Amino acid sequence: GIVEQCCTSICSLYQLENYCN
Amino acid sequence: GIVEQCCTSICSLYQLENYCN
Amino acid sequence: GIVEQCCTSICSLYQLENYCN
Amino acid sequence: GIVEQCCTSICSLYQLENYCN
Amino acid sequence: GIVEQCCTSICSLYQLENYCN
Amino acid sequence: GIVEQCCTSICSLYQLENYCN
Amino acid sequence: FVNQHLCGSHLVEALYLVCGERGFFYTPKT
Amino acid sequence: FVNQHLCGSHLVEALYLVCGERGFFYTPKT
Amino acid sequence: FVNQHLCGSHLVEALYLVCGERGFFYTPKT
Amino acid sequence: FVNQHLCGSHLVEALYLVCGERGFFYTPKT
Amino acid sequence: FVNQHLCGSHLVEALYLVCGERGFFYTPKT
Amino acid sequence: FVNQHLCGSHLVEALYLVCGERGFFYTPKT
Ligand SMILES: [Cl-]
Ligand SMILES: [Cl-]
Ligand SMILES: [Zn+2]
Ligand SMILES: [Zn+2]
Repeated sequence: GIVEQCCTSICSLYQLENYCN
Repeated sequence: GIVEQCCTSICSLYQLENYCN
Repeated sequence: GIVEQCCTSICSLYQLENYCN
Repeated sequence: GIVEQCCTSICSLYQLENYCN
Repeated sequence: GIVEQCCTSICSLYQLENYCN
Repeated sequence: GIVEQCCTSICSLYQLENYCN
Repeated sequence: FVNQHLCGSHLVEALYLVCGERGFFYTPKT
Repeated sequence: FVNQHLCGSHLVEALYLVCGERGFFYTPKT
Repeated sequence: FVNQHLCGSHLVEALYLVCGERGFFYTPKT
Repeated sequence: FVNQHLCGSHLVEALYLVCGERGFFYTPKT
Repeated sequence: FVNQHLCGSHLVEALYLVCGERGFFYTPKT
Repeated sequence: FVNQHLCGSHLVEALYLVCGERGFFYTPKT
């Protein structure tokens, strides 16, 4: 999930957009 | 400048990117 | 909605709780 | 204290209220 | 008080320092 | 740099001012 | 708890604290 | 609500959230 | 832009930043 | 240091940074 | 990404997220 | 005042606090 993607492993601002509605 | 623009109007992340080193 | 209510008036933590998954 | 209660070990928002005036 | 002063006018870090334990 | 000075090792608010323009 | 006046990112912070592990959805108007 | 680790500035931001107008004390020495 | 570790409230503040008006979901359980 | 314009949770953050281990008390009016 | 309305420390947070390891300079008027 | 570990966004929020109108540079590469 997002926490794995961003917190545990680095993510980009683009990958962050994956969680927008 | 960007500090004012972002406050009194709006600014994009792309405009913000300009301020990175 | 809650985002506006909390800004333009007030909202309780209990109202916020409604937005949890 | 609060740091032990919240930071070091998990606390609830109710337990946080313990530190209100 | 300081909470209002810092919001409705300005306050210095030195004034803030007064509120430390 | 600042990260070494502040993040990795403790710094004061005065030492922080080292990074003001 | 006290009532809250929360704009912008402060609302998101409040939702984060309130919801913890449940997470939350943030859905502004428009 | 939930139980979480609230540390540092996040701890005091949570206190602000919970206590608001009541105010609060943050006394890490105890 | 960059890739960084965004955790906790910082993660949701970043989501707020990126998504804004679209809104977002923060679902740490997945 | 510069003078500060600090509302809401920003004042708490500033108090947190200013006071460190001493902690602080936050006491709004009313 | 969405356009941003960012005042005070929120702009600094946004710059921090946007610039990562590059860092950034914050240069208000006056 | 105090000495503390200021990291990441908290570091730049502290710089914002201390420097304000002067502005600042955040240059983690050095
Ligand atoms: Cl604000
Ligand atoms: Cl943190
Ligand atoms: Zn704010
Ligand atoms: Zn943090």
